Amino acid sequence: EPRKVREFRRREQEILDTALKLFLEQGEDSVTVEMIADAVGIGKGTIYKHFKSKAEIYLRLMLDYERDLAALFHSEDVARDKEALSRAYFEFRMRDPQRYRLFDRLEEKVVKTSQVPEMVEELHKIRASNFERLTQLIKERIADGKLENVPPYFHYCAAWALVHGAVALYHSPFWREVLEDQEGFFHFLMDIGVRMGNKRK
Amino acid sequence: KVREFRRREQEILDTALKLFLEQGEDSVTVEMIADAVGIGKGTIYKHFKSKAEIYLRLMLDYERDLAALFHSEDVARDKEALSRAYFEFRMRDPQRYRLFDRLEEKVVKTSQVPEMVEELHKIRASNFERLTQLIKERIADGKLENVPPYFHYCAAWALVHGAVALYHSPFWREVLEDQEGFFHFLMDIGVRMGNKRK
Amino acid sequence: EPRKVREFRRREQEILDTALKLFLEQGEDSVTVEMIADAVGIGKGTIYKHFKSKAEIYLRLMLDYERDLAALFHSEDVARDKEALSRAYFEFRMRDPQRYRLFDRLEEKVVKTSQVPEMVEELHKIRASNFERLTQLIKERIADGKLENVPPYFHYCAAWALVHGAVALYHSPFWREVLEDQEGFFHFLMDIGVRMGNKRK
Amino acid sequence: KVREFRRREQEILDTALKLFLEQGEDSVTVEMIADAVGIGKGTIYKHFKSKAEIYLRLMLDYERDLAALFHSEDVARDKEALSRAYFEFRMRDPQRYRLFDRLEEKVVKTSQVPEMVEELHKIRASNFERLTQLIKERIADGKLENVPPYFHYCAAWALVHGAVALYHSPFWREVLEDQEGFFHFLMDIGVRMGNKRK
Amino acid sequence: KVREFRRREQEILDTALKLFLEQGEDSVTVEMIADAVGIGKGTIYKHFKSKAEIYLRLMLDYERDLAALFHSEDVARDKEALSRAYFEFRMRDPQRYRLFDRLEEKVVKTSQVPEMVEELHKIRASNFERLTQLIKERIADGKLENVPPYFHYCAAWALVHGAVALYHSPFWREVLEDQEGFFHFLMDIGVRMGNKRK
Amino acid sequence: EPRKVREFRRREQEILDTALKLFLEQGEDSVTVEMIADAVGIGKGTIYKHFKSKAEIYLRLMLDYERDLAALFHSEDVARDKEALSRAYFEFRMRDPQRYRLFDRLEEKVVKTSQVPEMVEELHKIRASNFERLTQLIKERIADGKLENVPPYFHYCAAWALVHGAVALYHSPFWREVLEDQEGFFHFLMDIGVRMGNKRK
DNA sequence: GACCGTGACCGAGACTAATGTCTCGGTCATTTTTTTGACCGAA
DNA sequence: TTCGGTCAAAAAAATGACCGAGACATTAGTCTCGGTCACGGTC
DNA sequence: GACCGTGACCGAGACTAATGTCTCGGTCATTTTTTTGACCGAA
DNA sequence: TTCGGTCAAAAAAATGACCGAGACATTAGTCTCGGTCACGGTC
Repeated sequence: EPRKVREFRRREQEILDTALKLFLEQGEDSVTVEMIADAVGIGKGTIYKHFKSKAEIYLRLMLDYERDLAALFHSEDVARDKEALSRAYFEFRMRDPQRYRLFDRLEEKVVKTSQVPEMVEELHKIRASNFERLTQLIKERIADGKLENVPPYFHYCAAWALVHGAVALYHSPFWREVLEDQEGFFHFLMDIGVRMGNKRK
Repeated sequence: KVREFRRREQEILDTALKLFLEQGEDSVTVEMIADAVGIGKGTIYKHFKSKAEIYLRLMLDYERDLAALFHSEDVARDKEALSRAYFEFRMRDPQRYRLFDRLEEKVVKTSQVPEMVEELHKIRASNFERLTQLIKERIADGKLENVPPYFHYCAAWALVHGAVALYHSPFWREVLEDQEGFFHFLMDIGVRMGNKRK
Repeated sequence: EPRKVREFRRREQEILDTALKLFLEQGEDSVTVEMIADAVGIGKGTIYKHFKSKAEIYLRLMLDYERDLAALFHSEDVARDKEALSRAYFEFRMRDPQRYRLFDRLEEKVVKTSQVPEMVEELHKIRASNFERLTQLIKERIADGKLENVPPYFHYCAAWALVHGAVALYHSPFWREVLEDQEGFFHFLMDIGVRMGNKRK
Repeated sequence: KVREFRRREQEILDTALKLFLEQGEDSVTVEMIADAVGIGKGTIYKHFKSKAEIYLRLMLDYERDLAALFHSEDVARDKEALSRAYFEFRMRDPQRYRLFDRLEEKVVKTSQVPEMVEELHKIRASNFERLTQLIKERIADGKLENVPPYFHYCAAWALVHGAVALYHSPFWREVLEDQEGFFHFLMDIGVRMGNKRK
Repeated sequence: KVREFRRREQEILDTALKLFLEQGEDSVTVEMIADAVGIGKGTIYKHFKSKAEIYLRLMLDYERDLAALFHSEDVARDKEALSRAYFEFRMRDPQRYRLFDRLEEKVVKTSQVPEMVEELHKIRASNFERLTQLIKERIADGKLENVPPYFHYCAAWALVHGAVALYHSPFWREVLEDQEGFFHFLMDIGVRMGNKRK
Repeated sequence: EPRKVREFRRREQEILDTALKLFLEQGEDSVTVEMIADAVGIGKGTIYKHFKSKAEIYLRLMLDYERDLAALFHSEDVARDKEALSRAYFEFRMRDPQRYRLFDRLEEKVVKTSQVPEMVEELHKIRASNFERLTQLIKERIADGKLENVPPYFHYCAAWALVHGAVALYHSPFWREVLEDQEGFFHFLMDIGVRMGNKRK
């Protein structure tokens, strides 16, 4: 058979790049979803033939956020042994931070609104499921003892606070510019991931 | 007149203190705010002199209690507790910052009193330097990393700025807040400050 | 709480609380109006537009003392335990022996001389009410069987006698300094005044 | 001879006693004294010095009967009898109590005749001595709770002061003038101050 | 539509490349190529009907790669390394070159679409003239032998064709079908040509 | 010397040389044996003496090839100088392309049929011995240092490609019309052939 | 006691008349494959 | 005044398929191969 | 050799006529002390 | 929506201040204190 498997795959890859080049600061509350259709490599048209104003594999682009997560989970690296997972998770999370800003536009218009319920309620469902899957690793970590033997939502909520703090940090009017020209913050990210909710004799 | 006014002013202090810890919502002007202690319209003016300048004086008296809790008079054993008690102050009664978020996004008319706001910003930087100076003391301890410690400032600042949204914006803490083992873990962080490596 | 609540209540309350310890120093002809006003932190026009002359002040003070003794009488409920009630009575009456001896002096000074007939009559009638209240307490004491079974005015007079003699004990030149601040013998007197009338089978 | 002078002195003393009980102490100079006695003016001064000597000799004879009272003769000396007799002698005749209370600050503490004053203080101390001796005699077999003796002293002090001042009240003495059952009540509960379970 | 067109064209080219490399040219036709294509025989027909549309397309693309190879970007271009890349571009995948010569001597005789062949010889002359100017450039500095350029043109074509015949001779093909050492040996000999004997 | 021996020798020689030219003209398949006989013009009974048939053609042509290689092996000079023999061999291999073409035709119809591929194995053994002598005098000159330290078969295949390139170029219907009257092109080819594979100081 | 080189005759790989079968898909037709722009609602 | 999420479709995109030309491969009369008995010369 | 108890006389702490000086601020007046509700603009 | 930041003021709030009553404290004639020479009785 022909690379029609590969052709739909590379549609999703060109769209991994297309939605990206839009959404480096665009979202949906910042760009009209049908005009996001207009805004891309293919016309608005094939974004309603292949898609429905980004939809048919933008639901999947958000699931591909959730999959760069759910495939980190089953990390293709043979190790997938310990904290290297949640570390790379945080690293993934804290990039093109308009990241939580884009999901904040989604929070404005579609998420708890469920304007695409086909996107966001399924997202809520199975991101809670996959949340409990990373939390299942972190149950393997509570088995490791490297992390505390307290509930796992303890450690999760600490991580959510820490990550949202990273995001909102790079939004502070002038209490971020001291940092914004500093990438010793990235060794600090290494130290965050290695040694938060962690062990210390 | 002398201790008359002192009792008056500490009454003012504790009044706004409790009232901004827990008393405020979508609020008509200080005919609701300072009428929380049943006063009137110009009773606000014997008192506070503001139909709606308490829609910043909430923040200003808050910032004054801030100014006070920036005590550099800790006895011994430098804790970073300028930082940690500031974080405590903010997050303890997390509904304190819920009410800050609320009343702010109710009343916030972009840029209130420039004069007060910028003197605030001034001394905020100054007490940021006092905070950073307790960090300088633990740099005298060699206990915190010798960096430009606006690093440390910002890091724990955001550690709590996210505690606010994890407690406010419905996500997962509000699902498992019923069990305040998580606030007990905030407390554990409160007590497990900078433990040496055994 | 509002405006003139504040002005009225603050002025009069601290006026009273100044004149109290002023009299505990010296007395009531020794201490006088201008002393009291100047000792507050304010002046005598607060006074002279609240109370002009000393008799009004004394009557205010004494019916305030009587309202304090009323709150003392108000033993709420629960069988109205009278042991600790008599205890509090003797303490409230004996503490600051300068205070009770001052009111005894003021009886002969302003009351027996009867400066202000109106508030004097008010005190007479409410004293009838308070004598009735203490009589009621004594009646329920005798009903309980603690006290000796006799009329109640017996024990009314006996309690007044013990209180007066005990404040005199903290006013004599002989054993005042031995007992004016000895909490041990103060409580001893309170026990003797609370363990009175008891049955002896 | 000796008995004639003795009875003359006793007549002068009781005459002046009734006078000072009736009239007073300051305006009652020797005028009323020798007007009532009348045996002879110089013949009255054959026996006494003035009003002041008569005051202090009355107090002397009072304390003489008191010293006659204090005694510990019985083998089975159950001290309830001496205790009740002391309570009676203290509380009986409240007019005598008011009298000597006036005479004290009139002539004693002024001490126009100080030898009798120091003898009064002497016999005060001696009555105190026998009282404490009696208290420890009671405590000997365990017949009281363990408290100081001066506790009981000042307790009886307040008791008798209350009694005399109550029967000298402005109004309630009008009610108690005919109440000897109240006196029996006073005696019973004055015998029953501060006791422990057997 | 458009990018769909790119898809079909590129797939058809690579498919026919593989098939022809294995089986020569009379064997391979529209249908082996359509099957390996998978997206059709009309995919072949409606784009490429005959068998030599493919050959002309292929060899003109090959010579366009040869022209991009002969870069005029570097004015002081390393002509020796460019000649190395030329020899490698033409010699690599030798069975590709034997396929090229097979189709060459086929359609030089048949010439299904002669106008494409007129264009081909014209554009070949154009590339050869650029090559010729570059031979003049590398003769001027004194690396090649000072003779007419087309001498070196025919010499390079002969050397590549002979190396291909070597990479299909039944004796030394297996000795040198993948001798990268001998491949670079051939390249350096063809590139160090015309150098004056020191 | 041998009157009759030389007679028969030159008879075979001239007959099969006439044949060589006949098949440079027409070919070896269409032309049969007594065609060669009537071409030469001797008693064809004498023609059939030679070997048997077209086998005569193939056989003695490979024999002439063998005798050329026999002359090519070794010459006479002090140290048996290398450049002269090398250049002469380069020339002769790059000489007379149609001769080599018809020899390829003979090779093809020798191994296609099964008359005598033994002469083909003889060609390969004389090839091997000539290559061995090539390596031998190459190393004789490298005694003082002549060619770089690469294999000898490297230079073998280099000269192979060179000779085939020359022959195929002068066979190419496009450029042969230009270079057919260019012996300067042959001189250039020889300069290329002698200046390859040599070491550099 | 031996042998070179050509005048007298006739039968078969191929050539030249007479025949026969391929090459893949070309020109067709079929289903079909990413590929606009409107076409409606939320905040 | 900020955007939020939906259907029919070309031009040819993906499966075949009668009927196409001019060219190998034999095979009879011969081409032109493929042969000799018999007749001339020398130690 | 000694001494108890009362008829004959006259001079002074206080009482009773005659006078004289306090108590603090009371009823006044002064300045005065936290104490509404409108009265305007921002975003 | 959705709030943001300003002046005159009572009722008496804070300083005095003539003119207030009925009560200690002496002091002359005496109250009534304060005294005796001189005259009666016993070992």
